Amino acid sequence: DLASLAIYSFWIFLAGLIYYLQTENMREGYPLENEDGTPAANQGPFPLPKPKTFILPHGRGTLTVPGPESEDRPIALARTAVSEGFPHAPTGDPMKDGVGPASWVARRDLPELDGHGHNKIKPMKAAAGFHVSAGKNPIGLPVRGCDLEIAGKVVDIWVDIPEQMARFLEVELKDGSTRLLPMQMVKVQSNRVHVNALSSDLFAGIPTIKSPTEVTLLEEDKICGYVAGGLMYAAPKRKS
Amino acid sequence: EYQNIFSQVQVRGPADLGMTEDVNLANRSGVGPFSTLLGWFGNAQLGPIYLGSLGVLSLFSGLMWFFTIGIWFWYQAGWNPAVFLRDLFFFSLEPPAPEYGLSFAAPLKEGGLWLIASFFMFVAVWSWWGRTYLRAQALGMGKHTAWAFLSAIWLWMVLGFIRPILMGSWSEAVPYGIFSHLDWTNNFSLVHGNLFYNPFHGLSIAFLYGSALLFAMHGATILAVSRFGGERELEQIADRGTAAERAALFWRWTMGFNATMEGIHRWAIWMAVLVTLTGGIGILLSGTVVDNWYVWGQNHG
Amino acid sequence: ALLSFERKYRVPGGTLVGGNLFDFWVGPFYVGFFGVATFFFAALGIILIAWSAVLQGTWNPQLISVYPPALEYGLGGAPLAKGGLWQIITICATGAFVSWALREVEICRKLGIGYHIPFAFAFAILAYLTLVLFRPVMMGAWGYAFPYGIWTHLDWVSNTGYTYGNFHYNPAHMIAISFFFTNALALALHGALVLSAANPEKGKEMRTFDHEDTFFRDLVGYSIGTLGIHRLGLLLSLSAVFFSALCMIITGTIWFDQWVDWWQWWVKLPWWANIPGGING
Ligand code: BCL
Ligand code: BCL
Ligand code: BCL
Ligand code: BCL
Ligand SMILES: CC[C@H]1c2cc3[nH]c4c(c3C)C(=O)[C@H](C(=O)OC)c4c3nc(cc4[nH]c(cc(n2)[C@@H]1C)c(C(C)=O)c4C)[C@@H](C)[C@@H]3CCC(=O)OC/C=C(\C)CCC[C@H](C)CCC[C@H](C)CCCC(C)C
Ligand SMILES: CC[C@H]1c2cc3[nH]c4c(c3C)C(=O)[C@H](C(=O)OC)c4c3nc(cc4[nH]c(cc(n2)[C@@H]1C)c(C(C)=O)c4C)[C@@H](C)[C@@H]3CCC(=O)OC/C=C(\C)CCC[C@H](C)CCC[C@H](C)CCCC(C)C
Ligand SMILES: COC(C)(C)C/C=C/C(C)=C/C=C/C(C)=C/C=C/C(C)=C\C=C\C=C(C)\C=C\C=C(/C)CC/C=C(\C)CCC=C(C)C
Ligand SMILES: CCCCCCCCCCCC[N+](C)(C)[O-]
Ligand SMILES: CCCCCCCCCCCC[N+](C)(C)[O-]
Ligand SMILES: CCCCCCCCCCCC[N+](C)(C)[O-]
Ligand SMILES: CCCCCCCCCCCC[N+](C)(C)[O-]
Ligand SMILES: [Fe+3]
Repeated sequence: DLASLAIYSFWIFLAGLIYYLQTENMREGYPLENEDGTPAANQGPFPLPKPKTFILPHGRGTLTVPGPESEDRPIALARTAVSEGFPHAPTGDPMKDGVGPASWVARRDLPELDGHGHNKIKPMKAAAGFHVSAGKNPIGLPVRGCDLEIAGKVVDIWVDIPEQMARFLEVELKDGSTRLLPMQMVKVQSNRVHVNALSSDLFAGIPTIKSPTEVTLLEEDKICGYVAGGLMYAAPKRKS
Repeated sequence: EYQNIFSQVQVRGPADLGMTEDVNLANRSGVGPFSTLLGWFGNAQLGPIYLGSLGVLSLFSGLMWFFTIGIWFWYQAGWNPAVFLRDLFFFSLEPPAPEYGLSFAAPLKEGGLWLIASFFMFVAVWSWWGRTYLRAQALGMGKHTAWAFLSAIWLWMVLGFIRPILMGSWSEAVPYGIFSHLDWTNNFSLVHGNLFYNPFHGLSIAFLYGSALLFAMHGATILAVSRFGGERELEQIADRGTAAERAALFWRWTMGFNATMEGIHRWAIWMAVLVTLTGGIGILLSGTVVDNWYVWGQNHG
Repeated sequence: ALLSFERKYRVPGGTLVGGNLFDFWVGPFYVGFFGVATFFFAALGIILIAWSAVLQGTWNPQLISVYPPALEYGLGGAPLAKGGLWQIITICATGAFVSWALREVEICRKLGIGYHIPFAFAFAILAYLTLVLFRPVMMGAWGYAFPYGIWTHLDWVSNTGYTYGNFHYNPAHMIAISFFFTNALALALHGALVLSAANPEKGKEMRTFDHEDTFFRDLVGYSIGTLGIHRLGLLLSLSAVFFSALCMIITGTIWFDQWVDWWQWWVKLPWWANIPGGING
């Protein structure tokens, strides 16, 4: 009857919806590769979708996906085995080389803009009208590493202007040079900012930004990558 | 480490007046107060709400539907506020009896107030829907929010309007009351041979369970990659970063496949939309085409 | 067998148990120690369910059903065909899920991401463990747990419900339902918002976060932002399953009467308990 026609129709609808959904989710990372970068023989039953093009907002151009995929960078890794499916060892220092938990991607070397075309993320000193409104103010606080040594001190908060939100703390090293630490990787305490991911001696190694009043999407990725990677790689120097 | 459920440090600056685009700035309000309370979790700004012509129609109708039920609850309470507060969940505005069919000629103390309140709800919802569409056209955005909302409208539309009409009676509709609309729901299942046997009801459940499953997955995933600025999803679509890669790879390594940053939101909007879509079909077929889902299930047909 | 960007991530390390013994992939799947654990518990459990299918005399999945021991057995063991198979399968299931969560933690460490996912999954595991384990033990028999079958588990839901009248009236159950409905509402909106910004009217430029913020302010007068909606989703969901577990742990244990009659505490509050008029006077 009408009911079992509906339910039968629905199951066919749902299969085509699953198909559409899965192919939609193949616009990045595909086609699949062998560990050496050549196209894998078995792609699975789903085809790559017809490409689509995003018109990016601020004269920044076009993105078409799926498109030609490449890491626009060297990968310092080597096979540990003669067959597929095993770990690939770092050939140098994985923090510096940017592999493993320390990975970054070659994102565009421009900063993210807001809807009005202005830098999304600014230092708060250069940010008109922005102040700490609640919680402990971190600015001026010393910064500790996972080895319980002081690495530096906070000299500003970089804020997301549209989201009105702290994204980085800017930290001054014994150099007098500064680095960015991501907010999501620091514990703002009563008397200090604590950083579990990194030990004091790795703060110098944090990638630096090339202008001091903006971060680029490429630089955000190299910084967040570096400091996350310390959870694994700075675990010798971690005490508590 | 820090988990990122509440912000450690709040930060305020100048009230944000929003993107202009094609919006009639004349109809926007002024930025309201900043809530420090709200800003530990989300934004602090209770800033501007756009109140156009449709917004006022919707808000007037809504309060009218809301007050129509309310005066009736007082008439039942004997105008005594102590009884009103004692029996609040027990009061009920019920539809017209089967006698009056699909007619509007019927006394107020016998379903007339029900028709009135329902008319007001009908215009409150559809105007708000048009508002959801128009609000998006002004900003030049796609109409996704308006389509997803149409799906919720569907179940609602079926329960109170479409299905009462195909049965030829307003008595088949849901009454206005906390405990009574619950009773109606239990009663409905009982009168149709146990709704657990309705194959659309069970699909609706799969999608509802799956909505909690998906958002648990997605939300937890964005929090896990927020240390690489994963929440900035829109830019991560235009220019994939390491946040989107370790998010995809977590799931590929766990269950053998993965989404994209855009793709996960198509999964999301559909999983939810199908809740009330299949649900509305399951209710519409009950009492029009299938009298008893136990019986139907024995010989599907 | 690799995503174009995947190789740089497939490094050694992060395992919780067994060093580099199980540190490898099979196709897309990470293995690890708990990968092996999950396979064991999953293989065993599936074998026992097949062996429970022969004791019943069906290879029909719509009919197959593994029942708990009857109430007579209490919190003790049972003969295989009479409830011991359920009891063992239950131990196997618990082993499969806990192993799956801990395998998610090893994947987390290798990728250097947070632990929010294994954490969220443990609420699901907790709801299961409430039904098959915690509520049974507090009540005094495995027989109160639900059976493993596609429709027979729905039977249990229905009978367990109506043991207490219309189960709508369980107040923790009311709260649980609200979060479920609210979560699906939030998932619809979040999905719709991002997609409407990424996929604008034809020919227009890809919209921005500010357009998302503006849209929601225009509409409802407030907007929660990018971090907040993902915090909201995780929380509506985790809360729904929390109150679900809660509504069942109190049922048959501290409350065993009709749930509709619980609500008499409100109506017989002495200051209005006697006044005439209304529904309850
Ligand atoms: C879905 C199929 C059935 C049905 C079955 C149920 C069941 C079963 C339950 C409800 C519940 C609710 N139903 Mg109902 N309900 C239906 C159709 C409706 C419609 C409608 C179609 O227009 C409306 C307006 C409601 C409205 C309501 C609310 C009073 C309540 C929670 C809503 C919610 O969380 O949404 C999310 C939307 C929001 C805007 C967010 C709301 C979040 C907060 C503020 C609400 C807290 C409620 C809390 C549990 C306390 C309840 C006590 C009273 C509020 C005094 N129902 C049909 C007839 N409904 C639950 C209830 O608690 O009833 C007493 C409940 O257990
Ligand atoms: C949760 C509270 C109640 C309950 C109430 C209901 C009600 C009410 C309904 C279901 C429904 C379903 N229940 Mg139940 N169910 C319970 C506990 C469980 C558990 C468990 C705790 O381990 C499992 C495995 C299931 C599984 C299932 C599915 C067969 C079905 C749809 C699930 C879904 O879409 O969720 C979302 C999850 C996903 C989309 C992820 C994919 C999950 C897949 C689909 C599960 C299939 C596994 C199944 C075939 C068993 C395989 C075991 C071995 C591997 C062979 N329920 C308890 C007793 N369940 C609906 C149904 O259609 O019944 C026939 C229905 O109407
Ligand atoms: C004794 C009860 C019966 C039963 C009878 C029913 C009935 C009857 C119905 C359901 C329905 C549903 N049931 Mg059932 N159900 C039972 C047992 C279960 C169990 C379980 C045992 O575990 C589960 C998991 C469910 C789960 C579900 C849902 C999947 C489904 C509702 C989807 C929804 O989100 O509506 C919530 C959403 C809406 C109603 C959308 C409406 C929104 C509108 C547009 C606007 C509202 C707001 C308004 C303007 C007012 C403003 C107020 C604001 C606060 C300002 N049922 C048993 C067998 N069930 C529904 C269904 O779809 O069946 C197929 C349905 O009608
Ligand atoms: C006639 C039926 C009764 C009733 C009796 C009950 C009873 C009794 C129960 C509920 C429960 C629930 N009810 Mg009720 N309920 C009724 C009507 C309703 C209505 C309605 C009428 O609209 C609604 C919306 C609900 C809604 C709900 C939810 C709050 C809750 C189920 C969610 C849950 O617990 O997830 C929790 C999720 C899980 C346990 C799943 C765990 C998954 C595990 C960890 C992993 C599975 C892996 C799998 C095996 C592997 C698959 C592998 C393959 C590769 C896929 N009920 C009426 C009044 N209700 C249940 C509850 O609250 O607690 C459980 C419950 O037991
Ligand atoms: C797929 C279906 C799911 C879903 C999705 C969904 N719902 C939606 C949408 C979507 C995608 C919208 O875009 C739309 C929305 O606007 O979201 C914010 C909406 C919406 N879903 C809502 C509710 C809702 N949806 C529900 C369910 C569901 N919606 C499912 C989970 C339910 C359930 C569970 O039953 C409810 C309760 C509304 C919040 C909103 C539509 C609002 C509306 O149309 O009403 C018009 C206005 C009134 C009735 C207001 C009067 C009544 C009030 C009680 C008075 C207070 C208002 C005000 C504060 C007065 C101020 C006056 C003066 C004092 C200033
Ligand atoms: C906060 C809880 C919410 C949620 C979240 C959630 N679930 C999760 C996760 C998260 C965060 C994951 O990381 C994990 C995942 O991997 O998702 C893809 C998962 C997961 N949630 C799942 C299911 C699931 N979640 C459910 C519910 C919920 N999960 C809530 C909505 C339900 C419901 C609503 O019923 C189901 C069916 C799986 C897809 C997955 C876990 C997969 C897994 O544990 O693998 C190990 C086990 C096996 C391969 C099979 C073992 C078989 C057993 C040994 C025998 C069978 C025993 C069983 C009792 C049979 C009963 C069947 C009958 C009842 C029909
Ligand atoms: C404190 O006192 C004051 C003054 C503030 C007032 C108090 C008010 C109170 C206490 C109000 C309480 C209201 C409640 C609790 C309402 C509860 C509703 C519930 C629980 C569920 C709602 C379900 C209703 C649905 C499914 C209605 C669907 C309606 C339609 C699909 C449209 C109906 C249309 C009709 C009959 C025809 C209209 C005419 C045409 C053709 C356009
Ligand atoms: C294979 C028979 C036809 C099945 C139809 C299923 C369609 C599912 C939706 C896919 C199209 C999606 N959409 C609407 C975004 O274009
Ligand atoms: C609810 C489950 C839906 C399942 C949809 C299909 C999942 C398998 C997709 C495999 C595509 C990927 N791969 C690994 C071949 O690249
Ligand atoms: C709808 C019933 C349950 C469906 C379960 C589907 C399991 C999907 C897992 C397939 C993963 C596949 N792959 C491509 C990695 O081999
Ligand atoms: C939590 C949701 C709250 C929604 C209501 C608050 C947002 C709108 C505030 C408008 C206040 C306007 N003003 C100052 C012109 O009166
Ligand atoms: Fe998202």
